[PDB]
Amino acid sequence: QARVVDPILSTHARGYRQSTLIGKKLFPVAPVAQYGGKILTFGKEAFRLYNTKRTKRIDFGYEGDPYSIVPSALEAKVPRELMRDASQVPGIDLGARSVNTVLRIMALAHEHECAQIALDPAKYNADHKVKLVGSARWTSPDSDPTKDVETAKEAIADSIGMEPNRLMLSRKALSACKYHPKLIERVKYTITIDMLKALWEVEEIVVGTARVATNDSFGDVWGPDVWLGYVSDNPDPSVEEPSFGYTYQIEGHPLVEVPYWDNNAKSWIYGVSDDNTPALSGMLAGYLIEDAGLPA
Amino acid sequence: QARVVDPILSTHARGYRQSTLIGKKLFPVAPVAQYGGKILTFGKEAFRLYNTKRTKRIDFGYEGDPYSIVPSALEAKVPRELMRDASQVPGIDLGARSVNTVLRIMALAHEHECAQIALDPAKYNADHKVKLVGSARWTSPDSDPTKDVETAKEAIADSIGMEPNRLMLSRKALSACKYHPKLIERVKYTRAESITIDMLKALWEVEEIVVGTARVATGANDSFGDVWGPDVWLGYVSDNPDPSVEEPSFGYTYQIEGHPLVEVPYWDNNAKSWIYGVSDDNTPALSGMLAGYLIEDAGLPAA
Amino acid sequence: QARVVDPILSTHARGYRQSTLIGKKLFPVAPVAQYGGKILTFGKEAFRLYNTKRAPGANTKRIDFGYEGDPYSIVPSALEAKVPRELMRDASQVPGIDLGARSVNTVLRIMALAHEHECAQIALDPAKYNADHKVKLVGSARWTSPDSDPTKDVETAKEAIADSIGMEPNRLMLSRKALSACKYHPKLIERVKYTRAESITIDMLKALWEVEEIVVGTARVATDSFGDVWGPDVWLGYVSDNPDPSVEEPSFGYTYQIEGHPLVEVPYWDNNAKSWIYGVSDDNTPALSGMLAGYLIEDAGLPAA
Amino acid sequence: QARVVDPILSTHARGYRQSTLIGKKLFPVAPVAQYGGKILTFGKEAFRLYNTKRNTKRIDFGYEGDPYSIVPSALEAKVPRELMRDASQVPGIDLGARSVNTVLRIMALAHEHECAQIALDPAKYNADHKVKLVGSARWTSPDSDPTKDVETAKEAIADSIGMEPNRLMLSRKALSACKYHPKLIERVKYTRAESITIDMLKALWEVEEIVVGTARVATGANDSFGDVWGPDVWLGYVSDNPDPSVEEPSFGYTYQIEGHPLVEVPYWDNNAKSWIYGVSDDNTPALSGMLAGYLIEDAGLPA
Amino acid sequence: QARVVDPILSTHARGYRQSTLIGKKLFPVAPVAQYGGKILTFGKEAFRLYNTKRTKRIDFGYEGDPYSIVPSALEAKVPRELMRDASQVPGIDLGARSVNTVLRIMALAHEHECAQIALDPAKYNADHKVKLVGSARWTSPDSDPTKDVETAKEAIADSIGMEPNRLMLSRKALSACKYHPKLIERVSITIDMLKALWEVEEIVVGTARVATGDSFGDVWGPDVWLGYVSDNPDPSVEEPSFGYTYQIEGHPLVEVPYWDNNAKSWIYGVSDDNTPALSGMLAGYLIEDAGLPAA
Amino acid sequence: QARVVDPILSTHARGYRQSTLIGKKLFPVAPVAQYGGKILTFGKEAFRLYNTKRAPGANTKRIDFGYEGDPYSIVPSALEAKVPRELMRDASQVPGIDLGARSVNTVLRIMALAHEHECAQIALDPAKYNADHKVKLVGSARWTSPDSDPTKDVETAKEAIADSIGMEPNRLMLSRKALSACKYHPKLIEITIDMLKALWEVEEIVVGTARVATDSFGDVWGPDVWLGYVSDNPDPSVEEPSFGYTYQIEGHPLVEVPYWDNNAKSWIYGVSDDNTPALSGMLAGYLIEDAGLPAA
Ligand SMILES: [Cl-]
Repeated sequence: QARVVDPILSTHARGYRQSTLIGKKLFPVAPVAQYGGKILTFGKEAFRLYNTKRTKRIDFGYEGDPYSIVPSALEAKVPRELMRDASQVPGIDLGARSVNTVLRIMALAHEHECAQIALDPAKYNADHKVKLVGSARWTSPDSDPTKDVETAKEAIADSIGMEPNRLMLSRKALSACKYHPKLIERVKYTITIDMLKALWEVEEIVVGTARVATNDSFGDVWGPDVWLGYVSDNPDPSVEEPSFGYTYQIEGHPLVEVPYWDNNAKSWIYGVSDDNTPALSGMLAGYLIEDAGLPA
Repeated sequence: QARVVDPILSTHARGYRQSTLIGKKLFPVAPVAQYGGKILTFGKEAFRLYNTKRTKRIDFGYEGDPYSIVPSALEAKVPRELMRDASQVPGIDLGARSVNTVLRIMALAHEHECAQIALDPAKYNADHKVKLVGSARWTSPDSDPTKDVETAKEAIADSIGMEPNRLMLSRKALSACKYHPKLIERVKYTRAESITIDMLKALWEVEEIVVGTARVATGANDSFGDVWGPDVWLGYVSDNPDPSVEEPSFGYTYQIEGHPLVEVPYWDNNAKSWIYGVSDDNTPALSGMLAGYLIEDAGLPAA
Repeated sequence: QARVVDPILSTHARGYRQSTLIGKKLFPVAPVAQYGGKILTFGKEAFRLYNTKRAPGANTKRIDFGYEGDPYSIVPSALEAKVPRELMRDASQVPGIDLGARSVNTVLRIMALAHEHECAQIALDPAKYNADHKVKLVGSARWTSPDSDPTKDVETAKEAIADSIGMEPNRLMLSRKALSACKYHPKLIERVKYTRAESITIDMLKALWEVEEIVVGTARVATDSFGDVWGPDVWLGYVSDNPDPSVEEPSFGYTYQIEGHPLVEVPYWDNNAKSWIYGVSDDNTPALSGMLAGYLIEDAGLPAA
Repeated sequence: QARVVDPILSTHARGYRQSTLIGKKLFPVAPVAQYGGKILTFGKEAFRLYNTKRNTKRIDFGYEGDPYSIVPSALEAKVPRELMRDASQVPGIDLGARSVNTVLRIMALAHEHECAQIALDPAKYNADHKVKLVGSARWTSPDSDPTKDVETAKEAIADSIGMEPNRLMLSRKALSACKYHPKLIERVKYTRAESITIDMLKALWEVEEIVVGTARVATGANDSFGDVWGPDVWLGYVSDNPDPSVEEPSFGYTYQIEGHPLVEVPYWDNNAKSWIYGVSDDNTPALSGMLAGYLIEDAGLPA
Repeated sequence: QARVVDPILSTHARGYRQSTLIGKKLFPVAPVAQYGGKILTFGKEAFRLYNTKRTKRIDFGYEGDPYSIVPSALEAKVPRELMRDASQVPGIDLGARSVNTVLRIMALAHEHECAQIALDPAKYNADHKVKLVGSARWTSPDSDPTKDVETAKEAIADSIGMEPNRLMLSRKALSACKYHPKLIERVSITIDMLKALWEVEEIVVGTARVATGDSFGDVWGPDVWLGYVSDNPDPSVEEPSFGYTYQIEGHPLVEVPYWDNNAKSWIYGVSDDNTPALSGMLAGYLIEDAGLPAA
Repeated sequence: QARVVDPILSTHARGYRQSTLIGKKLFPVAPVAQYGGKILTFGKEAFRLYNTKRAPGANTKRIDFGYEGDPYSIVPSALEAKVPRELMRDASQVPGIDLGARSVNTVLRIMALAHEHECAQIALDPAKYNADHKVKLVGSARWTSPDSDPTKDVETAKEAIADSIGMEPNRLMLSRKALSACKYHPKLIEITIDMLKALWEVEEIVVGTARVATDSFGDVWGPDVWLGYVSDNPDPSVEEPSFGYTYQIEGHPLVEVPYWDNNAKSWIYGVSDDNTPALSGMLAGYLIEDAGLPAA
């Protein structure tokens, strides 16, 4: 059964944005109906058909690995202490604020899950990954980031007939680019992501900045890696369209329920659901460069 | 016999854009009613009349080669697996996605059809085309892209009395420019930071530069081919925001009035899907050869 | 007798733009009611009065600036837009606005080009200027010669006007040929050397010559060859920047245009032509009202030798 | 007695702009109700209080100073019958608006002049808030130092009112001198600017806005035109408040009757054979805070 | 030429109603543009053609007698005493009430003008009028109002091929009907019962009185009148009917106010230029002196 | 000084009706600006001019009818509507329109009752009428007697008014007592309001039913009968010839924004409806005293 949805707070939830989180630039949010099923997967044949000049009906992918969206609703909370009159249902401003707290938790879970998939070398074939060792690492002046990125572009482009349009630089890999002689060179006759965009001719560069707690210690969610891929720019993402990946999301989510009063907690409680799972759909549309930002 | 059209999805269809595809920049979409007929063609005399200071009624151009629009409707599909309750007609969000799949297929077909016409040297007279060989190719440092483009501009401007306003660089031709030593040394004298299409626009004094990036599957193996080849093309394409096949210009996508159209869905019990018929019947047509100029093989290796 | 106007297509006609035609930049469109009359003319006194501070203690409430000068005549020149039946699935019905709008554009372009030519015909006519408001460049004084001094010619033009009317000219018209002559003119190139630059652009010329707006005369007309509408000339003027142009306000010139034009009439079916026909009216005439606000530099763009 | 107001033409009048006139940049328009009264004046204490951190719930800064007088100075906009197809009918908003613009311009130029008469009068400034440049100190001399003059002006204001000036007025002649000034020409020599611009001077002199006094008005009997803003330079703190109030500390305000400009419904004058619209815009510029201003006389005169 | 019209007050002016005045029930207001001209007149042939089954354009009347619309604008006035602040233009409510006063004056003049035309026996042929004398008068118990009314009905119906749809009873005639033994037998005697009894669509009562040379007189006299008056909700002077009030298109108009410093009042000019015209005599029938004493 | 007005409650106040109160049928509410002034009075000449025909386009362009007569004085008599906190769940907030309107209705009825009484004080004062415009029924002339003739008394009244102003009176006021006397009067029989309307030919009959405690109560309209010409104008104006008007300050009734009274523990709305009934045209009225009193 559906819960009673608060449409104003649900609309607010849908407009929630976290600009420094980049998971959705690799795994765009696309609607599905089933909590369990199979990832519609795009191999060499799917990308080839996708870009074959054109049988009135069109399917590109095949049923691949199973997926599982785990129901993971949380409860937003407006404590009575923030209200003049706690006997009444909270206003939309307090309700919305409480909801942003849970959406941010769900946003950070999502980011981490996106990183765990895109940066898993086990997902890629030999031609779509490298692991930089010693002086090949971007922290060494003897390395060649541009060569590494051009190899990455050719691999994808040759596999799927399209140029990759997203490059993810981890915080560490970007830092390295900022000290690299072969990249500093370019600054003299012009370091920013915009410079690297033009240099490497990739539509969009995203930086993996998010960190996560791992006693007094934080770890980079996106590691020391660099990743490139073709991610559909469709403003209406569809799990059926050939692309590197999608966030499989239950249609209509995020949803915020009408609040109920919890007398133990002395709070108004809003159920918030945003049931989703990132899924790697088209491996040949991705390329992983491990350990670029580690010390040489 | 017409179909029951879905106005909301048809409106959505009319707003679909594929910004990396450039065929519509050489062949703007203009409305026609007849599926077969003759291309309204613009020769030397049509362009001369067009630009003659002035009959209460105005006609340019003549009935030229035949055109044929092939009815090519596809069927968008929403599978029941993507619906919580498939017994109901799908919502606009799911129907819209299904429609986009078929519009993209049509968009790529259109792209290829445009290239097949614009880049056919048999469509141009000798003064409106060149074929670059060896060190004349833009991949050679001895080549002169700027001179090739100026010659192109002059040929068209001299023929129709208007400056060409659209320059098509294939991906390979653009890459050559980016490594060309003569062009690289122009950058310091501009506010550009590198060889971008914005700088080349200013350097060559052409209103708009479009890059032919599309690739399609070719052969029975694993290869993809550049839709726009290694070529460069320049032309006068009307900037009219309401394109009309009757107005002198290089070319048009002759398109059935009202298209694209999306029909209301029907349930297909064998496919277990809701099906939306999608129509966008059109054909690119070259109307004004003198408004175009083809530079073949610019982006191929010098040796 | 009025016609039955189609308000939607009339609104569409009023939004019609031709960005490369510059005639309206010298002769802004301003409404009149009469097809025949006298051009409201602005001489030295008019411009002086225009920039005279209101007299304290005066009881006068109203002000005119110009005088009735030379006659003008707007020739009724309505054309007929046509939507052929072959463009329609069902020609028995009135065409949709998309087809009607397109048919109207055709005739508006014809009118636009005729306007362009009439503007050039007036502004570039040396007979309309007094000797202090024109020059004719000969030989090495022509801008195609490295020995010429475009900057000096233009500063002389600016001074002539500003001294006459007490305002800086704000419009500079460079013909295509005169602009070409400037692109690599050695004096101009040397002047911008320190900025790291190898050719001259409009924006550079605006800053160098301190003119609000530079417009380029690019239009050509068939003469098997084409002639430049704006010839090899350069022109400077004070053209009012008023967003609601008025024939009564001191300025170099105006396009006297019947109020409400352009108008598009409801279509009729023409069985002979097998077409729906929309009458289109845009009755106008460019008029030079203020010679002292203009300056003509003839032959700047002609070869020196 | 009130006159019957035309609200559409009144709204039009309120939107009227003259971008090359700068008086309102020194004397922003602020509403009053009384045609005569005392200028609400801001001395050193006023500005101290204005920026002092907080038994009085109410806030007042100024004191009653010299009298002001707004002189009723309505004009009549005129639409002649020759401009109308049918003069028996009240003119359309397009003809009425145009006729109104004519009188608003007249009132705009008068205002511009009155502003200059106040702001540029050295008798209104104490010794620390003015300078008169003579000989080689003038900005036309290569031996002068505009930057030093401008910094001295800034410091004088900042030390008086605790705030930096945010407006710098360069007369036409002073700006021209700056373009030919060897100290400044050297600064442009390091950039890619073709000329010395007000944007560079803003950054160089660190003033929020530079406004240029270009307006000229007929002078004497013959053919002369004089610069409204003379050869001078002026600096000041002028309130940026998008809804200006005469009670708020500022160098100056244009005291203006509430609701003005107002356009009246027209009447037909059978003598003039015209439709007549009464236009009222009763105002007077007022110097409210001399300590927030600074006058540099004769900067643009020959050395 | 024109003044500035106040559209709000002009709109108010056009909705002005005086329900006890009946002139517009005989002479419906129809628009014209000319202040002088000829009355589009409907004779026997006009009414025949009007009701003939049926080259592409339709006209029925002939140019008859001249008419003249006399410009007769008045000035509505709001005195300063009625305002808290008379320096300001008056509110719409004050303005509107000042205008109602001039409209009533014009309404009473129109009422008299209508009666002057409709009740003039010189304007009817012998078959379209009667003069009741002695015991034929409705004040007499020996009179027969029903016979008089049926005779009137037949006269019009046989002339124009349509039943008359308006009966004007003067106050005096109505009073006589209320006392008449024949009508009393058919029963209170009201207009609704006489409507059904005489089978006329609408009965209107002429109650208006005006000042006379030093008392008052009934505008509609002691008379009774019947006619065919077009029920058209958009009256047109070209449509066969008994009469029309020829009125300048767009009237009544209220002008924007001006301040009169001599009167110390705001003045609104009010125009409602019109004239009643009898266009179709065969569509009317006059019964004179019904309501006068038998002796 | 003006007060801050509540426009919603002021509009509500303007729609207030007391259908059993008839004072406004004799003294229609008409706007004035001055609290003190002179009554615009209509004598024989005013009514004569009012029904004089003005031909188009005669010399006179402006139309006045009355003369300045007796002084009038409107006494400022604002009251305070009250919403007590006991009627509110949360008294800390401004009351809703439902509670405010109810509080305002209370004060408007008080004002309505005072008006009714003032109207009767003026209309039923025989000292305000000339001898041709009044009668005092004594003994068997009283309508309580079977020997009386109500119809003759009413026709006499109609003729006196019509003869004086050239218009028939359109209002007849029957006191409760006089109406009761009519219902079983034998001459009338050989009775309802609609019956008497038709019988006596008067446009509208109004019945004076209001009472006041004086453990007894007094009829506001006494045992009297009154007749008059009262303007039917839907926008009454004090400048238009008529028997009477209620001179009322323009804009009234007005309700002010509420204020919290901490001593009364109530929200208070100032309500103002400053008015005074005024007899402007005596010749347009006629008084029949003592019609409904016992014959013995
Ligand atoms: Cl680029």
